[PDB]
Amino acid sequence: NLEELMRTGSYAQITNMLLNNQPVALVGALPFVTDSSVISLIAILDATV
Amino acid sequence: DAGKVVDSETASICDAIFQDEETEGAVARFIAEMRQRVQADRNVVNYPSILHPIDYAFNEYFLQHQLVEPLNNDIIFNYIPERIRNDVNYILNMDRNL
Amino acid sequence: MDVLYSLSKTLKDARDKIVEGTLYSNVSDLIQQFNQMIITMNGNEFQTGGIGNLPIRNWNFNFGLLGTTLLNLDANYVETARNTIDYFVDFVDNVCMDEMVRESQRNGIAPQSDSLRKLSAIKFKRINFDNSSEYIENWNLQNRRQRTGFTFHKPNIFPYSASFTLNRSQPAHDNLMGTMWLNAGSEIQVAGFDYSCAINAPANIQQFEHIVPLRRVLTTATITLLPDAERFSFPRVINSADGATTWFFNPVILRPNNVEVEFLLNGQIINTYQARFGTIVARNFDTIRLSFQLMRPPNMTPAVAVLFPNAQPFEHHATVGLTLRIESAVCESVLADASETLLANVTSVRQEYAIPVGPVFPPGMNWTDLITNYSPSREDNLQRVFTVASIRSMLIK
Amino acid sequence: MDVLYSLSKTLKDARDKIVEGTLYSNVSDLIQQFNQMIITMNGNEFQTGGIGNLPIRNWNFNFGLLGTTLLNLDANYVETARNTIDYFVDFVDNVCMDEMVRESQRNGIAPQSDSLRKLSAIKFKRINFDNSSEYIENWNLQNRRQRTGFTFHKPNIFPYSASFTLNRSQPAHDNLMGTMWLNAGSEIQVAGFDYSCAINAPANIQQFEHIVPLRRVLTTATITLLPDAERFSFPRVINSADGATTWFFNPVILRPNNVEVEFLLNGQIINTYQARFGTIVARNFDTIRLSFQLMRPPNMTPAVAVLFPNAQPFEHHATVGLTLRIESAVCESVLADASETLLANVTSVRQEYAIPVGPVFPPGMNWTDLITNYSPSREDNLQRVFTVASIRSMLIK
Amino acid sequence: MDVLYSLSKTLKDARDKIVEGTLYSNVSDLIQQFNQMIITMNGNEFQTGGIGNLPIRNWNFNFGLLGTTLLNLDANYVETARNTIDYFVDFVDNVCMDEMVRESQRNGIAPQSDSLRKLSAIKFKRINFDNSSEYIENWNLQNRRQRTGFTFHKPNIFPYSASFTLNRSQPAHDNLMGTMWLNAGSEIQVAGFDYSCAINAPANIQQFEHIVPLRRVLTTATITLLPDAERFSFPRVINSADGATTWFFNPVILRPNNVEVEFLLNGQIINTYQARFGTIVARNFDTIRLSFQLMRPPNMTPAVAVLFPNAQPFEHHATVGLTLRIESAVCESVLADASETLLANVTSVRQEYAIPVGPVFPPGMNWTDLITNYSPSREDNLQRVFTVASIRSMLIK
Amino acid sequence: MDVLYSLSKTLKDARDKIVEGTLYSNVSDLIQQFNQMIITMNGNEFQTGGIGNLPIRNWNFNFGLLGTTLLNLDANYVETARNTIDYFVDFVDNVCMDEMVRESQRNGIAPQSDSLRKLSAIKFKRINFDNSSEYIENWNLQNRRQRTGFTFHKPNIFPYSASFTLNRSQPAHDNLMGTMWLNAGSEIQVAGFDYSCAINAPANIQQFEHIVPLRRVLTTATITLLPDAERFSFPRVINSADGATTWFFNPVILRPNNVEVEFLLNGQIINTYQARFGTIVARNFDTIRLSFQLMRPPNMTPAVAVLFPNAQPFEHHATVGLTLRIESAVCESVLADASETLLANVTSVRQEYAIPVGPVFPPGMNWTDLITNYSPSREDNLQRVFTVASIRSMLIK
Repeated sequence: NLEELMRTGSYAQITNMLLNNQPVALVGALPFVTDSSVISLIAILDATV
Repeated sequence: DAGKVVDSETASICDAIFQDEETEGAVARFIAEMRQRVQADRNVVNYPSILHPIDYAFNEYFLQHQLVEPLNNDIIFNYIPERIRNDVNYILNMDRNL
Repeated sequence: MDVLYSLSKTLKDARDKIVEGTLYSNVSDLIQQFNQMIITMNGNEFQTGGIGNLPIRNWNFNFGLLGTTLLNLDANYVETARNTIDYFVDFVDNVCMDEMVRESQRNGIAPQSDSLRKLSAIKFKRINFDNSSEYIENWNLQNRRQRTGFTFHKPNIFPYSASFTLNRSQPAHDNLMGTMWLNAGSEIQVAGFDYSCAINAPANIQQFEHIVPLRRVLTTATITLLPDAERFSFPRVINSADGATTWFFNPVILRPNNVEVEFLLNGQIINTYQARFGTIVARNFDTIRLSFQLMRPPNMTPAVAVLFPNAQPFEHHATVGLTLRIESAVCESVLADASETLLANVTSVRQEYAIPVGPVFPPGMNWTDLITNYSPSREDNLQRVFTVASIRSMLIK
Repeated sequence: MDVLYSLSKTLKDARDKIVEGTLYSNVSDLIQQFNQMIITMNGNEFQTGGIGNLPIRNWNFNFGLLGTTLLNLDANYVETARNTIDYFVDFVDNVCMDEMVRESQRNGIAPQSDSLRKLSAIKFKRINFDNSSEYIENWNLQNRRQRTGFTFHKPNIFPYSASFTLNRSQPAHDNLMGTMWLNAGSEIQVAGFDYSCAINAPANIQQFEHIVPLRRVLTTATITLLPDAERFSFPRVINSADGATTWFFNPVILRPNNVEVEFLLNGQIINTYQARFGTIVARNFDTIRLSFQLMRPPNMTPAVAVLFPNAQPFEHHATVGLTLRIESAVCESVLADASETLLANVTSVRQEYAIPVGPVFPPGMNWTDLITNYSPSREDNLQRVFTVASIRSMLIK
Repeated sequence: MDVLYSLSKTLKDARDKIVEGTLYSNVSDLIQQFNQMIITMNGNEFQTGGIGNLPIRNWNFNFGLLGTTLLNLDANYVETARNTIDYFVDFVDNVCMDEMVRESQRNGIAPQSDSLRKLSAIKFKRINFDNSSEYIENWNLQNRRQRTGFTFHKPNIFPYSASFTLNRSQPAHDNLMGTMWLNAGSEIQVAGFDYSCAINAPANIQQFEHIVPLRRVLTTATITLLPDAERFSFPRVINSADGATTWFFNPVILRPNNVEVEFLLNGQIINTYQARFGTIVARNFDTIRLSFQLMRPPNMTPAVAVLFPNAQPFEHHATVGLTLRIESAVCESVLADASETLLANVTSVRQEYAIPVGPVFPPGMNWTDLITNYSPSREDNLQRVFTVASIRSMLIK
Repeated sequence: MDVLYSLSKTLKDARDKIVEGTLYSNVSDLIQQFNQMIITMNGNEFQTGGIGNLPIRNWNFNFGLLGTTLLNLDANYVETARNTIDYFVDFVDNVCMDEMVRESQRNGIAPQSDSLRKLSAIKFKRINFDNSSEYIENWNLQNRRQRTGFTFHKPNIFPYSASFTLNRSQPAHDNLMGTMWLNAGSEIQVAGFDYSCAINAPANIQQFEHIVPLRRVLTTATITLLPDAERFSFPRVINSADGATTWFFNPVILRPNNVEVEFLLNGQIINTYQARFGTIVARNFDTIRLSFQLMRPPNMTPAVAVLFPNAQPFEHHATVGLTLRIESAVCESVLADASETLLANVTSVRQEYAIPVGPVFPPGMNWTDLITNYSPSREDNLQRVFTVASIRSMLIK
């Protein structure tokens, strides 16, 4: 849960799970950007957000 | 948890520790977990504080030897010296509760 | 190998430390250790079993970190920790059972089961809490080739051996004279029997000599000495070495004379004790030698002269017995001891899943054959399996 | 329940760690625990004693906090610590003694005395420290229905019953064929005797059988098997079954052959060992059934023709025996051991004040009669008393 | 003394817990304590050896300080830590071996070697890590004039003596009635023998008594009692005190009736047991007194009717046997047992350098000669040497 | 476990209360629980079956939510609820019938079926409405280690063993003296008989003892007792114990004299009853000992004098009568009775789908054979099966 980590402030788990390349699944009320650009999908962009 | 702290400098220290990119997350979570718990049925409250042990000992000693004392109407009624109340030629009267 | 012991120790500490009511500062190091363990162990899948009747299970650690509280814990945090503790103890038990049932002639110091080898990489070395137990300390010190040992109480070291020797023999079997011994378990019982009562031997005294070797040396051992044989003093019908005919035995016990107990090292005299009985101490030895004399009594009352005449026929033979019992000792190599349930756990895990006799251990985990053919490779394998069993015996009581 | 163990642990740690000169960064958490316990334990009155000869005691707690500002413990700090520690030790000792002797046939896994009942409420739960010993952690594991374990060394599990049976008998007791066995402690010596040496029985082989039912369940037990009875070999004058006559015994020992030892669980064969004397190992069993054989030797020597005459008279009889001992075992219930002093502790504390007893515990904690009939309520009460004794042994020697 | 134990515990902690990969937060207290110990011990000179054949060695403490900066420990950290640890542990072991080889007939509670004498100064009292060990805790308790205690498994406390006393004697030694016993180790075997089976004694019943005192105060002892003693259940030929007389003893074990045990302390009755067997227990006793009756069976069979003639010519004598074994007990003084390696280690170290016999300890550390003349000063010296030996046992495994 | 019962209770209350024309303010809690359950279970996959003939079915929860805003439930809402209710009841019936027939030789109290294993996770524990039945309360209190109890009417605890015992016997059965008993179901019927009618006896009084043990303890028992045997008072001919011959029984009933019944626990007297013949109560017992004496009539009429001759040949044989019945009891372990529909349901759901005989339960679910060897593992398995049966017994009756 993103809000739990944010309020608690313990960032170690998500940082390790992002740096060491292990699959995860964040859950939280998050707005998203609609991408109607296939070229933007080809040049991988959903890996630096 | 939207807690409150004891001193402004304590708040400054908490902000400094909470925001330092070289610090781990366990201490930050402990900082975020601080919250005052109030128990008004026994007239006691708890607050968080950060001090050197000497300062904490001094603060505890100040806290646990306060000079207050519960007040009641009969206590003030007995606060007058006895050789005035016992006599009849003088009569005492109140006009407010406590 | 160290990672498994770290897991066992930290699991015991987490189970027996995190109880409702304790102050937060009492579990700070343990909480951080558990956090690091969860960080390191998540993601890396593992597989256990694959051999025998042990089921082939899978493991994929999917647990989050633990919380905290400033004043005192709450039971919800306790149960959240407890579920992860249950998963980890199940995993540790399964991997220990997998490690127990693999062995080979090649160097046994290296891990055998794939789970331990995958755990023993550099990538998971950060989770190494402490090495405070006995077997783990022995393992670590033996890794660096230093002085090593184990604490033994009533060590079950000597093999089962029931044999006898003869000095003079007759086909009629009525004039026997020799030594009979039984060294079973930690107890050594040696009896020297004569039928002629030394009426023909020079100086009227018969000498009996007995020798027993020891595979692995002992240090600072304590041995009690009793000048009797409370076991080899019954009438007996003992089978002869022929295999089809038996001879008769009838002992009478006299007080032994000139009892000499010897402790030698590679054929060098080290410790000698004359006419002493009780709890004695030997500095170091690897072989045991006993010498004593049977002396015909100088004066014979009728109840004695009835049994030991100058004539040929005898019916009440004479024998003097000696008792040797080892109480405690420290040995350089690991030996099956009686104060711990390590051997029982090892054989239970070996026999549950129907693993046939391997190329090293004798069938049925029988101790006598294994200890009769002790070898350094077998020593290393036994040390490894004992350490694994000790790690396993910490979580499932 | 765990609060008393926590008090014992914190008192012991304070007594063996609060010594002048130590660095303050080594006992900070322990001092915090001590201060919080003192804060939580102030102002509550307690009444202890009032049953039997045990004196009635009263306890009041009113003390200030310790010091936490020094960096090197000095004479004053340790002096005050010991001054309060003595009072706490007296409190723990008296509370444990008062709560120990009391017994009940209902809910023998709940607090029984006023002190424990008042000290197990919600408020006094913030003093639990750790569960580092074995008995208390076993208590905790059994409380929430987890697998139970206990390590014993030569424990008194078999009862005491010196009874014998005869298969072929005579009205004058001159020609007998039967079995004897002395079952005591953790030792089983069963002996079979045939006067006629199986001259009337088919195939010249006589079979003796015996069954020893254990009163509970064991696991991972090591057994030493000495193939010679140490007892049923001396001349005897033994009273018969009817108690009206006594008969003579002149045994002679012959080695047993085809020795079968079996360990059965839930009325089913689990482990089978044949003709292997020395060390044997079993994983889990509940009933020990032993079957051995005695065979008349085919050919004999001049010293043997006088032993077993086929004629009418009989004075020396073929006898065999097996020695079965347990050197270590692990059980799920609690039993009196030989390596610790639990049963001795409870017996001493009970006999010191002579508490009147009902139909709860056997008279005077007679272990043999206790093992005779074993009801689960007795088991729970005994486990609770043993745990309280273990807590007591931590502080007062 | 306690300073040495603190150093030993700190050295063990540094040797064990300092491993690659562990979090530095887990050993911050340990590293601070280690740095403090290095600071305190630096810049001093100590000497060892000089008496007997102990190699004289000289130590100078010039050492650095371990860093307190690395987030995660690395290899060079471990190598430097072990570089310091080897010298520290060598110094500790040599100090212990030098302390063990010197004794004082008076004031044994005080240091004797130069090293412990120097360490008694208040300056070196800055290292008091803990006192968790039981022996060191007992030493501290003894240092403040307070009650102590110990727990032992089968402690050899009985003096070693082998003698027999006759009540009725004849020069020809064919009509005797007396008591035979052997007090060896922790087991007592007492057998009363009569040659007439009470044919002339009043009421056909013979009364037997036997007394064995003790030199210390045992407490809370679990005692196993079994009938029909082992060692005295086969024929014997035993010499007498006359120096020229030898007699024969043919035992036939009758059945014992009305077994009476009496545990006495300071000439008073504390525990009394009658007609009970199996496993018993006494709270506090100082001496053991046994009483039993040898009863002639009024009803007999012919096989028995020939065994006991009604005339002086006797073919078989009669006796009964009793075994007493102390499984577990609690004592207040240091005692050598069968489940530890303290006295054995002390004797091994004494004989390793061949120290000449001192004025107090009997030559060769003969346990029986030590216990036959036990003295409180010898007790205090033994406690000191056992504590230092236990300190030694924490280093070399 | 408890989750399944909570779901069953929710479904049962939904069946009872969701009818057209009710008020919403009476079933609000039930509707809230139903909505929470349907939210939790939505989006999961299940597998059921595997053994015997139970089909392999896949279940998915995909039902929509239920509104709560209407003040009165109408037909549309009724059918909308009923469809999902029927689906859920079919699912729970399937999972229960899967779990009932599976058992394990070890750890039988734990779940074994796939569905029950899956429904024991952490999140699903957020659905637990009520535990109001007796069996669920018993299970919950047993899991929390407190006093358990199951009510019964006519508990079927006595094993079926119709055995007769003879003491004074002849090869032709001309004069007998012994006991014949029938202990079947919840009734005990015994009868002591003598062919001599105590005519050559010691003072015309012959005793008969009968001891009947119980595998499990009982509490709070009301006993119905009558002095007349209702089965052993008729002319019968039964085959003897030789296996190839038959003997005749000719009874004449007298009244039993000195009718003593003993209810003993753990070899201690608990209650005694003499000269009372029914509606007696004993509080706590485990073992029942019935004894009585048969007495010759002190005076007789001519008919009785002719019937009983002082000579050897007898026409009629005297016999006494006694019958005991247990009415109500409460036990600590689950049992079977004649007032519960659980055993029948278990046997039906077992034999309907042809389950092969398991490793613990003897084939056919025979109750006498099962109770003959009542074992703790059998106790746990029976408890699990009966609890699941009781849970099912409310979904569809």
